[PDB]
Amino acid sequence: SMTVKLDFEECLKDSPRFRASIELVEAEVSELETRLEKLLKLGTGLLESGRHYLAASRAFVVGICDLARLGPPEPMMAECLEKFTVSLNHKLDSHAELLDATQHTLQQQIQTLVKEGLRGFREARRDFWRGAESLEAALTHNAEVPRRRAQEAEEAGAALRTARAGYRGRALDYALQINVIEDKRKFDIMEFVLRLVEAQATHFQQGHEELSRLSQYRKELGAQLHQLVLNSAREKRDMEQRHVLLKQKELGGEEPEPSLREGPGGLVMEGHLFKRASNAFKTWSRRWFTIQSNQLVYQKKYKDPVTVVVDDLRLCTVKLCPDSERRFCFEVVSTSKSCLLQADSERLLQLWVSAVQSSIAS
Amino acid sequence: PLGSMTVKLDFEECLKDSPRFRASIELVEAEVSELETRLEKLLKLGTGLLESGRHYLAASRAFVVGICDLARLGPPEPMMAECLEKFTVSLNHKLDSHAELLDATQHTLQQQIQTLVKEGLRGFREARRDFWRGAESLEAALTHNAEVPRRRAQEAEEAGAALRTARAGYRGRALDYALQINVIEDKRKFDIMEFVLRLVEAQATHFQQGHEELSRLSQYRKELGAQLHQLVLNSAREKRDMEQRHVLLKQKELGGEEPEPSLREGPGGLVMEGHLFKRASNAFKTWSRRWFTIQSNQLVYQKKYKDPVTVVVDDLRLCTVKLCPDSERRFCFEVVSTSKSCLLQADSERLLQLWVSAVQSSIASAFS
Repeated sequence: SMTVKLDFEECLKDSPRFRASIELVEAEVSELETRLEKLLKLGTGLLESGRHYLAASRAFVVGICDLARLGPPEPMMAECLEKFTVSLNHKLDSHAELLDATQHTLQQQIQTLVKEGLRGFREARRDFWRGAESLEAALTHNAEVPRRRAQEAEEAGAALRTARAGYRGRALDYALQINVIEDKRKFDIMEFVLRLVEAQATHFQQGHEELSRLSQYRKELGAQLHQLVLNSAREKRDMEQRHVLLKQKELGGEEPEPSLREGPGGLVMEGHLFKRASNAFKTWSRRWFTIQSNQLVYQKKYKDPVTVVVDDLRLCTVKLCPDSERRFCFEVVSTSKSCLLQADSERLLQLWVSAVQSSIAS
Repeated sequence: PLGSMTVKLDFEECLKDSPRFRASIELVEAEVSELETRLEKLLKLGTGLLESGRHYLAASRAFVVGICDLARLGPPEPMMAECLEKFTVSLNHKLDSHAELLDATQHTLQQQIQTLVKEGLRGFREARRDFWRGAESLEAALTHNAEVPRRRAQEAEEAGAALRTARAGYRGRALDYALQINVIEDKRKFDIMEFVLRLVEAQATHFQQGHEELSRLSQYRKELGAQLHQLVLNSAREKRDMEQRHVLLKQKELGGEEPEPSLREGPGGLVMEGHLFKRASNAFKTWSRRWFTIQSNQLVYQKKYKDPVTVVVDDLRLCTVKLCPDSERRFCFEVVSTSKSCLLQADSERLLQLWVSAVQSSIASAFS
């Protein structure tokens, strides 16, 4: 609305316009301080959330390596993490440098401006208003002194003289400080924004050149992956076809037939049998039995401690049970102990019994 | 090809329905379940990344809004406006490209990782259920078989045939399962690699978009950097000129003199202006200092720069001026017109004599 008029002419004149000019400058510096401090506040916001973001990204790339760590070592997957994961980390480190550079201009341009950069202004402002107060006292005093008996008048004029000389110096100093911060405001803001831009450019250039050096590896991997996905789909089709022929022609539902094998340490055979418990419930249950080293043992699951049902199989005999309720029953009879077993078929029965018959041979 | 979740699966052990076969199925299930866990942990890490990223972009946008805020202050300058215009758009651009980057990152999390853990594992989970349903049916067919009575040759017939179909089903389902275990072994490697490839592509777009825009800005940056270093030199040169001047003003000039009212400007001839004390004119008793102007055939005064001018002498042709070396205050003089009278007081002897002959000269002049 108004033009500031703060040249030595208007200063020495001490006009209402000079006064209004000082008030205007004081208004626009006060908003300068408020708007620099808020930008520092927003600068803290940007930096604190930037660092959190980069920490999360860092933790994300680690998650990726943890994921791929599963399964066997696969050279192609490992070369892929080796190149890309160092590459994703590099962008995060370069981003961190960007936030550092951002912090640095905030301190170097903006923060010093509201602090040390405005000190001369605040001082001269202070000394000027101090001078305006004492001049306004000297003018009225020199005015209200009657003549009718006066030498305090003589001393009022000399006092007015020193208040004018003083006020004039302070108005000039203050005007000079105002011109200086006018220029400093301009260059410090423009250099501030130019440094933010130059730090973006360093960041985008480092990133873009590292990604560009991978351009070749990236296309070759894409070509590879797409071909592998196709080979896999074909291989899955083959398997599924084989499985159909297997189930329609070759599998069937015959009970497995444990083979009598000559192990190291005697005849070995393993296979499922039903067995009767020795407690009073006499519950029949299915177990995995093993004939090995002249012992008959069973387990429920793999790596279970064996229960030894027969101590020494060369102290026993084997018989059918024509006097039990369920089919395919047989008994292994030791000295004091006895054990009841059952096979799933007549075939399985005979196979097991001559297997035990044989493991009785010494 | 190579085995790995398939390395342990043994078709002979499956046909024997052996405990080692059962164990090898349980180990694959532990591996897939750990695969699910790590996939799930990755999604959650992705959420943390995305939510953090968005909050960071938002804080950044507000930082850029703050920069403009700051720069709109003060007397406007086209160099500053050009500066703020090019750069705030360019900084905002980087945030948009970055927002695009977070979008893409989320898109590949969804299509590769989240789709793997939900739908990608569906075949595995269905074949697993069918395999264990097969196991249970076998198991019931075996006990049922084992329990059929001595001379029930008919029920023996039926239990046997139910067992046979239960066994073949069991083996069929183990194969379907084996199949799905291979499939999942392949998805695992291809989908994670494709995922990481796509994060990289998304980075390259972002970095290429940011880099290109900033290079187009490159001569302007180097030119602005030049102009800026220039302005800071000028400003040092001018500041030295002003200190030189002020040292001259303090030294060369005043003994402490009041400003002498100044003559200036051509609005209706020349103008004269300066401070005077004025008694307010009805026995009020108030010596009030105001800024008087002789202007356009009038003597006028103001308190403030803004203040509408209040007229003291409507027409200088119709007024008189007279010294008052007889009054109670030093350096007084009076201005009378048809309607107004005004007692006026200067600050010194010399100003008194400046303002009165000034008025007389204004009076004589305006008859021209």
